[PDB]
Amino acid sequence: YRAQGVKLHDKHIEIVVRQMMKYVEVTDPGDSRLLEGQVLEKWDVEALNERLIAEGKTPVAWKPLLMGVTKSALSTKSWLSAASFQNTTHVLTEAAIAGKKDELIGLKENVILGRLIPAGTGSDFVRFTQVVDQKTLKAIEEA
Amino acid sequence: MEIKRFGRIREVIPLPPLTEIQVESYRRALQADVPPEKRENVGIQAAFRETFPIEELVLDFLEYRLGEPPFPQDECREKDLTYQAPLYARLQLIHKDTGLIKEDEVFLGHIPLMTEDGSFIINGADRVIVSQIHRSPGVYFTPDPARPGRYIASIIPLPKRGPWIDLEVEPNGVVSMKVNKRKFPLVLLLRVLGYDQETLARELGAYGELVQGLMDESVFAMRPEEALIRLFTLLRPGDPPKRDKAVAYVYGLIADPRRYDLGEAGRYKAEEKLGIRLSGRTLARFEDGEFKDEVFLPTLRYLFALTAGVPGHEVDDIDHLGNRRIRTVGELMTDQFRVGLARLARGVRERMLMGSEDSLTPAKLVNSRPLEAAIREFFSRSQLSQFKDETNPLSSLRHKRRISALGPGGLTRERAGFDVRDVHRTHYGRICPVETPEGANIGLITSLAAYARVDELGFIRTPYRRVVGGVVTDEVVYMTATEEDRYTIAQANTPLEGNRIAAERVVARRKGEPVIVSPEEVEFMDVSPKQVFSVNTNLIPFLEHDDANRALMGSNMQTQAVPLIRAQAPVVMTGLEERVVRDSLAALYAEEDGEVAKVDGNRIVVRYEDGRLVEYPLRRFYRSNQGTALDQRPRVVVGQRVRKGDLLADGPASENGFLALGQNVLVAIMPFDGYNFEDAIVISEELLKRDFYTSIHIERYEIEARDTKLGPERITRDIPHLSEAALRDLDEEGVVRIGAEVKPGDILVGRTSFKGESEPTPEERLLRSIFGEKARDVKDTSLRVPPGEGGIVVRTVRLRRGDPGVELKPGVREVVRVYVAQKRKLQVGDKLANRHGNKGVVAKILPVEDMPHLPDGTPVDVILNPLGVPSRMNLGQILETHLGLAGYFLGQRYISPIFDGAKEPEIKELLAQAFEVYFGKRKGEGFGVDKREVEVLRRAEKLGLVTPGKTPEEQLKELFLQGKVVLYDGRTGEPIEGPIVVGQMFIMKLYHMVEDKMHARSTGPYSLITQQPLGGKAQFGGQRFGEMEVWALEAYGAAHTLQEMLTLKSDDIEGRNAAYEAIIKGEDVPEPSVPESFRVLVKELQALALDVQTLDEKDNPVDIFEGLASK
Amino acid sequence: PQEKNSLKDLVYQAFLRLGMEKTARLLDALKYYGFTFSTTSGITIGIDDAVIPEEK
Amino acid sequence: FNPLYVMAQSGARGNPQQIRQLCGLRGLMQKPSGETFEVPVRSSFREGLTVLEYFISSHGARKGGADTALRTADSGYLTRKLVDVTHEIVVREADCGTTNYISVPLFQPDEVTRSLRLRKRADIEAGLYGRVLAREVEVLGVRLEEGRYLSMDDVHLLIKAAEAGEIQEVPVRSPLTCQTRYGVCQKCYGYDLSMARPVSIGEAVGIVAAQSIGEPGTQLT
Amino acid sequence: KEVRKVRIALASPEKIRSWSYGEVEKPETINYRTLKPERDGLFDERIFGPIKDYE
Amino acid sequence: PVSLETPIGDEKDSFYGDFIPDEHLPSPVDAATQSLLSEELEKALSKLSEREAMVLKLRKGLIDGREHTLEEVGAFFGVTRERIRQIENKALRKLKYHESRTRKLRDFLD
Amino acid sequence: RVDYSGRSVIVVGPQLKLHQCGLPKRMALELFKPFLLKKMEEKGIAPNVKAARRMLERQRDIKDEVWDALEEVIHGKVVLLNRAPTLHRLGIQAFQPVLVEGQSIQLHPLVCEAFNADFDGDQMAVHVPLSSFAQAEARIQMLSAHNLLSPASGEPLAKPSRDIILGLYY
Amino acid sequence: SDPVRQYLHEIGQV
Amino acid sequence: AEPGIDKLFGMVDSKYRLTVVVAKRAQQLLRHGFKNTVLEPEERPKMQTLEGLFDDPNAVTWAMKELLTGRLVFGENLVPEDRLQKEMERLYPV
DNA sequence: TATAATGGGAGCTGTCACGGATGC
DNA sequence: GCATCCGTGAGTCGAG
Ligand SMILES: [Mg+2]
Ligand SMILES: [Zn+2]
Repeated sequence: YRAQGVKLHDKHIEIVVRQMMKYVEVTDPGDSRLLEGQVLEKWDVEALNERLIAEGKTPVAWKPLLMGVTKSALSTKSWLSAASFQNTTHVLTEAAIAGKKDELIGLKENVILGRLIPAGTGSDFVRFTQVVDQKTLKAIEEA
Repeated sequence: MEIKRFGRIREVIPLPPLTEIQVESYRRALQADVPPEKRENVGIQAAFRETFPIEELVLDFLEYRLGEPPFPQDECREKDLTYQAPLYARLQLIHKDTGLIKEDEVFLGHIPLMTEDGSFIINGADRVIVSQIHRSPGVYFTPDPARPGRYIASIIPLPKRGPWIDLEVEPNGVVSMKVNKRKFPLVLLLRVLGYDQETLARELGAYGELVQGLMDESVFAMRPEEALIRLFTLLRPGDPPKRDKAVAYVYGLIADPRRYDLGEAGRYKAEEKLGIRLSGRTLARFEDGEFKDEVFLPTLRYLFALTAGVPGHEVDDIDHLGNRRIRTVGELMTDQFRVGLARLARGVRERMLMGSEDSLTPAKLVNSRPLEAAIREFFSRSQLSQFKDETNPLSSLRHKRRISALGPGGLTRERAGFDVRDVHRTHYGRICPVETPEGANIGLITSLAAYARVDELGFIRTPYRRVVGGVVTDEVVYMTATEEDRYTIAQANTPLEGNRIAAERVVARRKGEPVIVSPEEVEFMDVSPKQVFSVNTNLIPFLEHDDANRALMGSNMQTQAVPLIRAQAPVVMTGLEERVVRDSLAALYAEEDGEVAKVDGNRIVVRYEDGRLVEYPLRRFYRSNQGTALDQRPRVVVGQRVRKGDLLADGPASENGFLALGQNVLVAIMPFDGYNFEDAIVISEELLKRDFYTSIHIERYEIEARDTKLGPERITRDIPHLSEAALRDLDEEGVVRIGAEVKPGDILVGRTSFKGESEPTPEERLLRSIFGEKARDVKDTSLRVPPGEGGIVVRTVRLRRGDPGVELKPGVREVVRVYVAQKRKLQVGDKLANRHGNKGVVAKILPVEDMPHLPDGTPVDVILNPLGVPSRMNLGQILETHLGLAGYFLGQRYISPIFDGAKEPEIKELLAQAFEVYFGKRKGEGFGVDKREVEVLRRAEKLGLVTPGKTPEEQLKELFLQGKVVLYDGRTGEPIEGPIVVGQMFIMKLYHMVEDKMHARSTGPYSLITQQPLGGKAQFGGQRFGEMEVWALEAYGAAHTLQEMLTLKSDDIEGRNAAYEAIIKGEDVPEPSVPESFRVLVKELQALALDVQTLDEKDNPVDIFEGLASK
Repeated sequence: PQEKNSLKDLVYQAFLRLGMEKTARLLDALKYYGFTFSTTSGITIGIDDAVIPEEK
Repeated sequence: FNPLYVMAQSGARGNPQQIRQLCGLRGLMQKPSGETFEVPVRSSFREGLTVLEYFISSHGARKGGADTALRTADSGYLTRKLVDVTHEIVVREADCGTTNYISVPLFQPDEVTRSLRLRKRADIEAGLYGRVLAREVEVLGVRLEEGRYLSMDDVHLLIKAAEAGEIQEVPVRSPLTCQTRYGVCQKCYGYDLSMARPVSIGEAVGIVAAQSIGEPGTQLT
Repeated sequence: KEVRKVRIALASPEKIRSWSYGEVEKPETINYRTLKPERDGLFDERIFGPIKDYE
Repeated sequence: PVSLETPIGDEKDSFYGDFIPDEHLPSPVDAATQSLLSEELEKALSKLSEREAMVLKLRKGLIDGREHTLEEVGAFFGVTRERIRQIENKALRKLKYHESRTRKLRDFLD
Repeated sequence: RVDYSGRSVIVVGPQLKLHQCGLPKRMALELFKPFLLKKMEEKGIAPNVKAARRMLERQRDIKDEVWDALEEVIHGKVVLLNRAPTLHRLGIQAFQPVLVEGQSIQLHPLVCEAFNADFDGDQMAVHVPLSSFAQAEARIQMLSAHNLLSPASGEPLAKPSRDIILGLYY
Repeated sequence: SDPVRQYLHEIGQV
Repeated sequence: AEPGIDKLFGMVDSKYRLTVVVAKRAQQLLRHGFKNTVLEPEERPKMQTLEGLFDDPNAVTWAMKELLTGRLVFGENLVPEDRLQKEMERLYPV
């Protein structure tokens, strides 16, 4: 981009790259249920592991996994997203065998459902905010 | 006006008939004028012959003939008929050993006819069959990409006539042949052909080590019979190798001239490449009892001789225009003929068994439907068969010279990479480098060069002049791209005194690459620069001054120019503008020397020398495929003396026989208050005042009345519950009256339908009761004028069931057509362009008094922002503007040919002569330099534009020679601080007008399965808010807006209804519900055996079908 | 002299200091005057304006 | 005050190369094979070209065209991929509380000199602007606290420091290191570059990243 | 109730017959004369629903 | 019959069915109208007494969707059939008056 | 495909404020139709909605008070303009529309860059945000004048280019 | 594949 | 730009919260017919007609104008929804 | 409701680059 | 472990 005279903030590329690094490969299940060679989200294994080691169990050994934007995209937990993006039949068969449930975290899932998205004015953060004029305010303050 | 033409280059020959590629091709394909016994075996005659005789009874083909068209072209276009001629075939059924022959002329249906200008009429609408470029059949050798050492020999036949075959050396050293995706050792086939190890050993032995890689002991043992069956078993498993089957298959694969047809061009390529003689277009032959080889051994010899470097053996370019050929309309149509014919024959053979074996006439044996349908298919649903583009004469003339990579037996675009698209060095004088589509099709669609001809073999040839010694003959040799590579060819512009080469060093090409050469080494020379470019490109003056990328747009856009009621040829022309009006039949001309008898708006009657009185009807206000008006107008007067070839009438968009696409306007190149920002254009209201850029358009509306199961559809003036106001302009039968002005909402043709099964709501019953009126039997279905359309009713046509000469598709009672015309003035949003690629929409129409103007009070017509020039690098428009100025004042027009035209010195001289007129008059009229002209001159000499100390007149002239004038701002009266470029420019009004493109929708038609709004203005449907637009809303974090897009505004039914009712009642829109297309998704997934369930936060199911789909 | 870059920087700085509503106003102002002047300035292209250096 | 010269200098229109083609020579052209012709086009667009020169140029024109035509689809596809990867990522909270961070170098080792040279302005601005400070940083007597979103000025300051050898690299919060689940946190993301202020929680950061990376796509040659 | 999740899984012949409002026994679609949907064919009202509301 | 998936154009972008409207499901406009009509008929049936409004509602099937014989409405109200006929006729007549005066339901002429 | 979406040719609007666009009357009549019906009912322009719609159905039946009412209908409201390709979020922007005669949409010069719009025949699509919520989102979040800096770099997106530079530099 | 081929073969078994 | 947009963004922790507050308030104004407004007669947003100046019909314009005053209170969990809706229907019936 | 009749027929070729599995 | 097969992708909106 620099060579092409395009000003672009590292931030964004970082945002994507982080998603490239979202996954890890299992080296040892230790005392865990997981099995060697199996890929999963770094998040999930960090959590599980803390459960094990904090419960007095042997932790899982994991290895960082770099995978391109396409593969990462198809490997997302949400099946509505994955089946929307590519390889619909593959994604769907592998999903339906497993009986996956989509939690509707992502924009794509909700767009498909016609739901109000989890971003912007749909963010749970600002979503529930109320507005009331002083009059009505004190008015209800009596209780 | 006086016409001065620049340039000393002499055209030894004129341009070939421009539509000859179409006309001559089809002519040769039909051979209608040739007597059946004199016919060559080509085109239709070849097809018939290839199909016949039909063996087992033996049905044989004698001759065929074509009749006359049952209806004339105008009749066809009016009635929605194909223009065609009846095809008959004389066939004789022969019983062998039974002696008897029964002969009859059977009717094979109709074959579409090409019109005078090279087009077709198919179901009433004009069509063009675009020529198709492809890899010429033959035998080519291309280096293996995996191994540098090893090459691949490809054998390619005509498409749809046999499979390609690949020969490779192999890593091991054994030769491999690939056919139908199966590889086997070539030696096996070689054996089948009767080759013996000895026969091979003497033949291929010269090239060491390869032949031994050839030799296989077992195969040599077997002989043809053993080896043929071996091969047959290699080709297909699990099929008994009954020897007759093996012979039948290998024959059908190679030797069969019916199933495997090399090109005649392919044949020639093979012969020329491998230095051999083919007894036919087949790879091998069956003579007497055994297979005989023809192509294989020579191509193997060439392959080997190539692998081990042998002088005289070449790798093939495969984008060289010698190895790529054009399949013209004749070849394509004929191909489909051959197909439908082979099917018809299949049917014959099928009927030679069942039914009466003894009593068969040829009429009994033959069914046309396969043939009729093959031809109808080609002309009607083919890709190369296109709706004719006739926006203006040039549109169609170019449409016909179009060349396409795409189409059946053609590149798919995943196929198409850089190699095919590229401009090959051999496109010189054959295919235009400039004229190609912009965008995805770039390099695929292309246009034929002006002087180029497609020969018998389908190779594109270009003219050159022979040069022997130093002398340039007037004899022209048309060369194929391959032959061309042999000679050193001089550039056309190379200086000559007489026929002698006047330069010590001339610019020439040896195999496309430029080199400086002596007049001794010059073998040929270009005919003209025109030959290098397409017809459209040849209409761009100063082309040598325009960057190619923009020239491209110039060419392409002339095709889009709308014919104007007051049209003019450009003040600067290239000199092709007349011959174009000619070769495309738009203008009407006199056949022989004669005298004009009658002259009318409708017709012209001419009495020739012969004494015979010829009458020419004129096409008046006839609509075209694009809706532009085609009409001719008389250009002569009664009693006028006209010579053979003289102009009797003008086409659409021509002026006295010169092509007139736009108008010549006075233009100033300066920014103007940001109204010409970013390519936008500013226009003088004077333009509308004098009807410049006004164009006539006709739209066609159509409606049918049919037989319902519920009753007849009636076309009547009686429409339920309509006021006289609404029916006013409707005649007695219900059709709008000719001449009536119609606007959106107005009824064009009244029509009633029978109401269906009626479920009157209780509300309907109480209402009906309250008013005492009865619900009518018929609904109002009358055809109304669509939104944003309308005009004057110029025509009606009415066709009813059971009146003379008319038959309508089954069930259709009647059909009415209303032709509505409109006179379109130029307006904001409309699109203008020039021949140099400058294109822009009109952003502001200024009242004359705001228009920048010259000291003598003459206002400019158009204001073009100069910022458009530097980036685009299209300077032609600038020179055109200068010469346009000179012309403006001298009252004259010019012809400045491509690459040989007016150089700037000559333009400067003309400019001076013009200035004398500009300023001189003023001086005589008793006026001196204006106070303001002095200030502008001051700033000018500050800009280094004029020489200081010289007089005001002398300086103003100094600026005029630079094409600049003092310009007065009409608003202030003060001048423009600097001197400004003003001149005459040729500008066209393109086919893209806001009137057509403006559209909006609140609610409307939805779609069957998805319930989402329909698409397109004509369906009156919403705009596509796609994945990317959604992304855009997501990024803004505009949730509720997005949700509206996904629900209330599209396929949420409950939601959109509630929204509409709320907005009608002034209430806020309701919460959106579930989009119907998600339900569609769920069910489509259930149909796929997958169970999709929406869930609670508690994981309990949620029913989005609201109980409707659950027991 | 004011040009592409300078003006960009002006806009950015104004966005930081003054704020967006004002910056909008400034943008419309720059627009208006810029156009107004552009038209009277007498910028144009004649063929002579492509100046071939004697050095060529 | 020449119109070409002015339009170019101002940045209104035009660039040096185009001006060259108009005024000086047109230059060397390339065959379709990619290798350039031995003879350059000597003509300028003012002078006008020779049919041979013109035709020679057409090769490049076309190659360029087809290039653009294909790159367009390549870029489009890319963008859609990116959007598909980043879409769930949103600012979901103000602080993931992580102690981690990334360290933006102001110096890039030069391999030609086998030495160290300061990174280019825009490069550094792209690395630092609108980022929250991961650690406290004191240069040229100015304290930059933790949690401080770096202004463009802040960044320029830091550069000037790096020129005084005060600081070699800057600790900065970043999406790479952010520990928010299913997205990112205000502090780790930094400025909403569009408003030159802290990003508002709820901003769809992923989609913005994809659009940002992909939009120039068709411009990369 | 509000939808918070979407599960997708294989269907058993039992479940498929659960969804089913009838078996399609005939390849027929619409009657040739009347044009009314054929009984026990792809378009039946006895299986899929009435062509007209509440009728 | 013809395929809804018949391709339109040499590009694989559009299908024939894409241009076939849905003539079954009521338009938002139609729906709107059909509800406005109910609200206006109700607004007009308030000017009537509950009995003379209920006679019309009952006999024209505005309720339950069935039309009752004058005899059944008489049985429901306790009046003689001819009585219910005359209070239905006077009801309807008052309705007509209100209409010629107010000009409301007129636009539903269609 | 969405409801209340139109399209037309774009044409430069030097005279409009950064937060405005030129929106052809007819387009506005269609896009806001329902609103215009209700308003037509508030003012006595038609007995009711069902009548109003018929009045708008025939083009010749359209009085001027209709237009005046339409001006009242769109007050304060913004519409979305979109050009394709929509590469970044600035491919859609919100403008308070100014009804104009004529058939083409007027676009502000400063936003052309973000749209990669120009006037060699570019066409844009209009969308009406319906709810108070949608309108709020549009006016606050998507309004052209509220997005002046690129989200990619934070450098100004709305800035002088071309004609403006040519004059100012001069 | 090619069910026709397979079936033809199965037929040729009797 | 919208008037005082910078101040409005100033008022909130997230621009989207501003948007929500404005939208909801506008819904309130529409629902109760503007008679619940916190604006005084001289602050009432106005609109030009052929007749003259009438109340601006646009509830969002109103909402933002009101927000500028500071007469309005916003946040989360201020009052149960029942109490709000009903107290408002008592104070300003529809 | 009966002479005997017994293994098909067309095909379509000028992309390109990847992940992933399969075989040597 | 590397060769090679199959399968899946390859811009948007518009008109038509
Ligand atoms: Mg454009
Ligand atoms: Zn964080």
